[PDB]
Amino acid sequence: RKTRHDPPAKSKAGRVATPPAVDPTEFFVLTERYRQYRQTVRALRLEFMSEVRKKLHEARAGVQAERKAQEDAAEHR
Amino acid sequence: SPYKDEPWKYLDSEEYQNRYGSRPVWADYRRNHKGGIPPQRTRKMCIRGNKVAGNPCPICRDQKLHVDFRNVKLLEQFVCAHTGIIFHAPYTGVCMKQHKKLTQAIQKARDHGLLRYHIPQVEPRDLDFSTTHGAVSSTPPAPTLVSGDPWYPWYSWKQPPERELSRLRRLYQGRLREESGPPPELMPEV
Amino acid sequence: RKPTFMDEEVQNILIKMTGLDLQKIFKPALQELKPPTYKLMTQAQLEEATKQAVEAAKVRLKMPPVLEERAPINDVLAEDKILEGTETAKYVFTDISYSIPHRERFIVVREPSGTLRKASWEERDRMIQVYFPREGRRILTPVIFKEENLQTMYSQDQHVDVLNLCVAQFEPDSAEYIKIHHHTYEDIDKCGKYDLLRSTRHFGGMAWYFVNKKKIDGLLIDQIQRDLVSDATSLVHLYHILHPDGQSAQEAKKQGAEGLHLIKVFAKTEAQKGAYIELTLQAYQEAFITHS
Amino acid sequence: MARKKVRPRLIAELARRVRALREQRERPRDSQRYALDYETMMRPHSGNRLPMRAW
Amino acid sequence: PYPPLLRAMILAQRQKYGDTSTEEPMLNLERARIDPWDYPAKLEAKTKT
Amino acid sequence: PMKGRFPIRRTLQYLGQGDVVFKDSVKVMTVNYNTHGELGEGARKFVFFNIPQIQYKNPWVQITMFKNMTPSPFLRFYLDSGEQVLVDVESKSNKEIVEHIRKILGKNEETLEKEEQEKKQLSHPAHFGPRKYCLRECMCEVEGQVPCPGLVPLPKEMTGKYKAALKAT
Amino acid sequence: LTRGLFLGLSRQETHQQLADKKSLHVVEFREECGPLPIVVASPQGALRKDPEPEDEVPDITLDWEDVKAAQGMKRSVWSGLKRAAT
Amino acid sequence: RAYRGGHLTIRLALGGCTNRPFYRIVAAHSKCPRDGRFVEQLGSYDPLPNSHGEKLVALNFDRIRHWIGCGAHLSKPVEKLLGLSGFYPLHPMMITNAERLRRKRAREVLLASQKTD
RNA sequence: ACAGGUUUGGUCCUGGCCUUUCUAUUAAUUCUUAAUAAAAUUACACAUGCAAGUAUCCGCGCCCCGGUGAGAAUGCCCU
RNA sequence: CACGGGAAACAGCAGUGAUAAAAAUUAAGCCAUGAACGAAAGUUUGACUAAGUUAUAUUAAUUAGAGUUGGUAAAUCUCG
Ligand SMILES: [Mg+2]
Ligand SMILES: [Mg+2]
Ligand SMILES: [Mg+2]
Ligand SMILES: [Mg+2]
Ligand SMILES: [Mg+2]
Ligand SMILES: [Mg+2]
Ligand SMILES: [Mg+2]
Ligand SMILES: [Mg+2]
Ligand SMILES: [Mg+2]
Ligand SMILES: [Mg+2]
Ligand SMILES: [Mg+2]
Ligand SMILES: [Mg+2]
Ligand SMILES: [Mg+2]
Ligand SMILES: [Mg+2]
Ligand SMILES: [Mg+2]
Ligand SMILES: [Mg+2]
Ligand SMILES: [Mg+2]
Ligand SMILES: [Mg+2]
Ligand SMILES: [Mg+2]
Ligand SMILES: [Zn+2]
Ligand SMILES: [Zn+2]
Repeated sequence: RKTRHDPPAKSKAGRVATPPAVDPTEFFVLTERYRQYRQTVRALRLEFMSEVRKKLHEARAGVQAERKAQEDAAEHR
Repeated sequence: SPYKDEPWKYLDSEEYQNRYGSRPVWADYRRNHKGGIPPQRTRKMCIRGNKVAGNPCPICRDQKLHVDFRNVKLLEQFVCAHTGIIFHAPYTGVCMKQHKKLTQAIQKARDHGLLRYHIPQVEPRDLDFSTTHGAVSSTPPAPTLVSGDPWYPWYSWKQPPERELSRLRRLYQGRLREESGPPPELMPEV
Repeated sequence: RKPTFMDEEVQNILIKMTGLDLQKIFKPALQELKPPTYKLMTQAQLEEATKQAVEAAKVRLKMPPVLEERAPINDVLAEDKILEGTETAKYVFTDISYSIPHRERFIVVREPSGTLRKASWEERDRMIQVYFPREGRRILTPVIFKEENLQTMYSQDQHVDVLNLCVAQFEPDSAEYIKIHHHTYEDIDKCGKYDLLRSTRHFGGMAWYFVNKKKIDGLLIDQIQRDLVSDATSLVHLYHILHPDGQSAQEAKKQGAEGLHLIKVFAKTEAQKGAYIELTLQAYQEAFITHS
Repeated sequence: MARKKVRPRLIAELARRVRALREQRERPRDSQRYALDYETMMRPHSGNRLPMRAW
Repeated sequence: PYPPLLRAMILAQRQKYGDTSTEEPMLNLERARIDPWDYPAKLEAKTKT
Repeated sequence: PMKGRFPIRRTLQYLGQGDVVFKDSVKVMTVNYNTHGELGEGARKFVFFNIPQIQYKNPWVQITMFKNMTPSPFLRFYLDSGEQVLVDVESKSNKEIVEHIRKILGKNEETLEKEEQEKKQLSHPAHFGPRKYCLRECMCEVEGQVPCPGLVPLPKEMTGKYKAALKAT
Repeated sequence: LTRGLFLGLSRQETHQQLADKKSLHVVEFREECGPLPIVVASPQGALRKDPEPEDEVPDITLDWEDVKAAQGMKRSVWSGLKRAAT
Repeated sequence: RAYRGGHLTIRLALGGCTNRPFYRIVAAHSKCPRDGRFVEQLGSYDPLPNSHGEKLVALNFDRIRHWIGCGAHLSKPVEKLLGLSGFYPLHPMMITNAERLRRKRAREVLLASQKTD
């Protein structure tokens, strides 16, 4: 690509981006569908964060982990 | 080749027995090369059209040897009886074209039970066979599934309010387009 | 309380029924071969090595479980009418994880019509092989399992190879597995070729199929002609176990027969070639006592 | 990483101080920074044109 | 409602442990509330707690 | 090899056949032994034979041998917690030393099996990539799928040049 | 080369003579036949019930050539070539 | 390599053969190349139909949900595939494309009917 | 290395060189079509074109991709 | 190193001089991936894709030329 120190092209120095055609009746329902989809994926993201929290807690200080931490100490002595 | 249909007839014939006998077709064949160690790659193809390139190959100097999956006696000579592996081209002496054809024919005859090969004892895939799990059994249907409703209420196309359409059209003036109502449910064909 | 193939009362009979043949179990196959190892032992060490070989032959003779036909999978999880023709082909999705058994994987297929259904058995088994390949299995259907090549291999008395290949390829509760195993079991009693499975790991399955199908005429005469009577009394005991309500089973209880007489009641009551069975038993009786 | 023959580079750290001083002393005031040419919609400071939806 | 495959995942998950309850599993939206794009954001430094 | 009293002990097979794996708390093994007397034949044979097998499977454990300072042969295991494990070896044999060490501080068979069962999980059968880490390179070579274009040429309907040519007209 | 080859081929030890000289059974363990105790020669005569001293560490005369061959360090291109048949 | 920033993204790496694409569903850094270093491989995606005629896609749902809970961003085609699998809700871009296709079929049949008379 | 040629009137031993095998570049001769992979002289200097845009302004990215092997014995693996 | 000093930078895609035994198009697009932006429809990307050129290499064939003939090492008749 391009770097910070290279000048822009002459044909694009005098160019600005043009927005495409807009359909209102499609755009409104499209945006409400975007919001309805994003809230669902946000809830699923929260669910996965919670399950990761449960798994990491059960891996660090779990009921099974404490059993091993005690039986190893007993067998050592 | 007079047979053209039954390759093993030549192997059972007498002109094979008096010429080769109980020995393989490649027993008397000796390959000529540049030193004491032959090249790892043999001749690619020795029969170009009608011309024969010098000393021909054991199965390939005689046109009555047809490489095929039916004649197991011919294919057995190129497969070791003890180890069960296919002899390579430097081992046998055939040109590489006939070598690939030999490998393909050996595999294709093996896949038909004519040529024997090793069958190891393989344990069953599953340690415990349980069909009661929900992976293979039916699941209780959803209330939206039993009703005929899509999974989520926003899946269907709902008509936007006229006030919101006007609000959009006011802000997006100059970029407006033709409106489109609810789409048809079923797609027609051509 | 129907008897099961994995029940002890059946398995203990089947092990003695198959018997132990070291020269057949530990046979030189067609694999890559290596120079042997030599060490010198005493008589006791030789006996210890032989019994270790017997214990290994037990694992070699570990029986494959024979199961009933599984129910076809027909269920729909969701239906999206919007995807009626957006895609031409169907999307198959596999759940891959090493910590889950292959019986609990979710194999879900989105049809081009827009529905989401559970993958059927033939697609599920193919996908498990695609994403978890094991040696001896083919993703596509092999040509060897056709009825022409199967007869061709049967003519070369390779039924042991047929059974091992079928066990390796197919799942014991599938449909083609049972179909091909019943085909080999019908060929074996059509031709009287029980020798191939005399001491392999597939003898119990064939015996348990015959006790289900009530086809014992050839098996009993084969076992008698092979001078095996402990392999006939146990067989008729299996018949009585799996058919408790029968004129053959109740007559044994009412009369109190010994192991030698357990065969006569079967061959008189429910046997189809009873004349041949009686003639074979008479021929064995008139010869064994006189010669020994 | 950490070697025995690591050269004590001083110009690289002097340039940090020089650019830090020049960042504050020559800080562009927001007036001329956000100044706008209303004919070409061209920012005199940064050199960017305004989006056409903001015309 | 949960998506189809994910919902079937829980219906198979609790069935293995033996939960005979056929209650329909829901997905919460209490903490899924989000601000629109027109909502401006703060320009102060974030304090790490 | 040929040089040495016992050439066999300098082979990878001999080093691999010795199954003595220390715990994560084991740090130092200091062996002290004598070079005279019939009592220490077992300790001398242990130093001669089993030290390489232990070292091969415990590369991070520091093992140090000492000769002719204490009249009694012994071992001293310095752990991570600071506890010093003193093992007296006066008439124990070469095999007895190894069995005692494995008994007092070592890893169980189930402990080793769980570690190796976890290790085999890293290489995943369904993954794709290089032959060093994965079993398949390109997904063409799978039997049921589309073959590789470098082996079986694709039909004209799937090539990109024909699709561009039809769109051009 | 010929003299040494013939001397070595003549100085071989038959399994039967090994069994005779050590009064123990000679048992062959094929890799393909699994753990099957294949017996090749029997020690005719007095069979000793005392077993041979099991050496935990064998004192054998190894060679760096075969050690390299076994450890897979033979990276020479002259070892794994394809040659003609017998 | 050292990066100034970036985010973990579960995306598709085109690792394949000419006129024969093949994607690896992998979790990799945003500033790394498409076929460059990655964190952990998840699944595979096969763009062409096979002999039986199904489009074969692999998902390692457990690791995918683990990484997404850990904070892995998602790409649009990955969202489409996950929605088609049933693990995630359908992406609205697919819905609007299906509606556009419906309108294209409607105009096609209209023009076909009008061109025949 | 399964080796072979080569010292001497001649033999044995020691000992070096070369040949036999595979791969990559350039040169010569010849040459028909496709598929795939790769395009490799230069950290010597560059005419010219393109390669960083997006957006209701703010802002975000702008050797990130990609290119190269000059220097560094640099470095591999590990907290 | 990069405040500063030489001094006006392709060790980006193509291409040009010198040099070297060493020789790809100064061509088309974001349809599909990855990246950037925007809430978004969506835009850009000489990355990438689809291509043009090259016996550098493997495969199929529509093609037959090169090397060698004292020993190592397969193979020579007659002329100067
Ligand atoms: Mg900007
Ligand atoms: Mg490519
Ligand atoms: Mg001399
Ligand atoms: Mg050239
Ligand atoms: Mg680079
Ligand atoms: Mg230097
Ligand atoms: Mg610099
Ligand atoms: Mg430069
Ligand atoms: Mg640059
Ligand atoms: Mg260039
Ligand atoms: Mg030039
Ligand atoms: Mg070149
Ligand atoms: Mg040129
Ligand atoms: Mg040129
Ligand atoms: Mg272009
Ligand atoms: Mg793109
Ligand atoms: Mg786009
Ligand atoms: Mg070439
Ligand atoms: Mg002359
Ligand atoms: Zn030929
Ligand atoms: Zn491929």
